[PDB]
Amino acid sequence: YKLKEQLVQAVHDNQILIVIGETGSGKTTQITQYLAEAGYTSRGKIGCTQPRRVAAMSVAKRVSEEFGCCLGQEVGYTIRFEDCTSPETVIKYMTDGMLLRECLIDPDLTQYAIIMLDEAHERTIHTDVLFGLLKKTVQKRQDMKLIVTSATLDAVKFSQYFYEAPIFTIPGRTYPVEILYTKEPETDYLDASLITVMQIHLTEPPGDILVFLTGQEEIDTACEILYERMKSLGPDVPELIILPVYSALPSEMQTRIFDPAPPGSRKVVIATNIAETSLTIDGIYYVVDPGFVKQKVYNSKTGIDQLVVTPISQAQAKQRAGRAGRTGPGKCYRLYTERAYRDEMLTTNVPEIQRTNLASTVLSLKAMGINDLLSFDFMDAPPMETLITAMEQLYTLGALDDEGLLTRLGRRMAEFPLEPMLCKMLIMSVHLGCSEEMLTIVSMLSVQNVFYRPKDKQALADQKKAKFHQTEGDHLTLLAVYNSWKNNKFSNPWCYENFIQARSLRRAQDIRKQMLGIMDRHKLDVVSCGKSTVRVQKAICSGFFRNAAKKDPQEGYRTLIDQQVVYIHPSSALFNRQPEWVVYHELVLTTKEYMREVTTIDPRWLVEFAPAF
RNA sequence: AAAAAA
Repeated sequence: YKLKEQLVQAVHDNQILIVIGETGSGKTTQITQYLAEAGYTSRGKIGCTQPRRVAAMSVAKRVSEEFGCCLGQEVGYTIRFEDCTSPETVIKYMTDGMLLRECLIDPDLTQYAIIMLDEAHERTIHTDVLFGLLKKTVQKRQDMKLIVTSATLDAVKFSQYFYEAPIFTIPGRTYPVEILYTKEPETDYLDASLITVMQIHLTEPPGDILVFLTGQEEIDTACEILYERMKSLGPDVPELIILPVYSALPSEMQTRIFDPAPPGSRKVVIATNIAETSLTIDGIYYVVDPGFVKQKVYNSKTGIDQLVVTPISQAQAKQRAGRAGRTGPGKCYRLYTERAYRDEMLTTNVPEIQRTNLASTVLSLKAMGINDLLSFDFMDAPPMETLITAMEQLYTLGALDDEGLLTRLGRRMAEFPLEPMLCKMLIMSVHLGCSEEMLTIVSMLSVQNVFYRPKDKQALADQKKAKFHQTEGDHLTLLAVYNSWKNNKFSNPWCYENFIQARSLRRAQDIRKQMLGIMDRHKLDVVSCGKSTVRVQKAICSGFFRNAAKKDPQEGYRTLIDQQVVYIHPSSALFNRQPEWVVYHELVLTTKEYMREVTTIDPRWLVEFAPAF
C-alpha cells in the first residue's frame, strides 16, 4: 503493498533516503525486492548491510528464497573471511565491517548502484567510518543511490549529515509492553534470570521468552543450570526449548532461534547482543533483560581499551522492552530497580569511537590518504585527545613519520585488516625471517575457542593441552598446536584425542590462507625459522612492546607503562613456568586483571625494537 | 576468557 508505490518513487527521485519504520522482514527483505522489481539490478549490485553476521546471511537466505534463485548466485552474501557470491551476484548482503573493508579497496564502490544500510541498530566505529566514506562516494558517484535505516529518534542526525536527505516513514502497529521491575536489587542477574524464566514459563500464557546475557561462558552456564532445573520437575511440566545464541555458535544452532517451537512446548532464547540486531524473532512475548552488556571502555591515561560489563543504557533498555511487543503485546522483565534505570543507568550509550582505541582507525585513514584528520566528516566526533593519543602509538610502532606522515612499515601494515599490534609483528616477521610461523600465530590469535575444556572433564583437558606448552611462551604454544595439526594431516580424530577445537583450527586455517594472500600479493616473503624460535619471540616483541610486563617478587607482574599489577592467566603455557620479562597479547579482567596469551622476552629488546620509548 | 565484526 500500500506504501510500496511511494518508496520506489522517492528512491528514484532522491539519491540519499533515510528510512524510519519496521526491521528485518518488512525493512531489508521487503525494500530490497521492490528495487529489484524496479530494475536496479540491471544498473549494478544492491549492497545491503546488516549489524550481525547471522542476520546478513539470514536476510540473504530469505531474499534468495523469495527471488527463487540459488543462494550465492544472483542473491549471495559476504560474512567474515567467506565470499559466498558469484559474478552473477546482483543482491549482496554484508556486514558494515565488510562494505567498509571493500570501500577501502574501491572507495567509489563501483560494484554497487544501490547501497541499503541497516544502521537503525547501533553505531560502531566501522559504521562511523563507513558513513564518512559513503558521504564522499555520494559526491563521487552522482548515479549511486543510498538508503539508510535509522531509529525513530536517530533519524534527524542521519538526515542533516547526509545533505538533509528526506526521512521516509514506513508505518505499522506497535505493541504495548508492560514493563516490570525487581522490587529490590538482585545479588546475581544470572540466577535471577533463571528464577524469572522458570516462573514466566509455568505461570504465564503462550509466548517465547528472550534473555539478554553477557557472554558464551555465562549463556552456557545459564542453559545447563536451566535444563537440570527443568528436568527436576519431571515429565509433568511442559517442555521448554532452551536456545543458546552467541556468535561462536554454529549457523544451524543460531538459525534455530527463528524456528517456531511445537504447539505445547515454549522456547527461551538466551542470547548475547547478537540478538539485539533487526534479528526479529517471531512469537516473542517475554524479555528477561538484566541490563548488562560486554563492551569496550577506553582510558586516555594509558592508551589501552578493554571489555568491561558496563550496564545497558536507558535507550537500550527501551529497545529490549520493544523486543517483547512485536508479534503482539508483550511484557519486559527488567532485572533491576526503577531507581536503577533513572540513576545507575546512563541516558544513551557512548559511541564506540569515544570508548575505544583509535590507532587501528587512524592507520586506516592516514593510509588511504586521509592525513588531514578534519576532512572526514565524523558523524560521531572522536575527541582530539584520544586521536593524538592513538597518533603517538603508531610513531612508536614505526607506522608514522616524525611530522605525522606515512612510513614504509605503516603503508605495509595498512595492507592487512589487522590491529597495529598484530600488524607490526607480522610485517616485522618478514624482516626477521619467521613469517611462516607469524602467519600461523596471527591466524591462531584471531580465533578464540581454540582448546576444548569441558566441565565434566576439566582435569583431562588440561593434561591434553599440557603436551603443547612451550618453554618459550603461549604464542609459540599456539604455533605448536596448528603445526602438529598439519603434521597429523588435519585429522579430526586427532583433535578429539588432543582436546583441540577442530572448528576453531579450520577457521584459523582460512584466516592463514586469507593473510598469505596479502603477504604473497605485496611481495612479503613467507619464510620459516625452523628450530630458531627466538626469531618469533623478537618479532612478537616488535609489535607488543607496549604490552611489556615484569615479574614483581611480591605478587604477579607490573606493566612497563602503567606500572599497574597484572597477572599471567590460570590457563597460560607459562602460568607455572613464569619468567622475569614477558609481553601479553590481551588483558581479560575477571577476578584479577589477567594477561591473555603471554610470551617470554629479553628486556634488551624494548630498545632494539622500541627506540621510540 | 571474545561482546560484535575482519
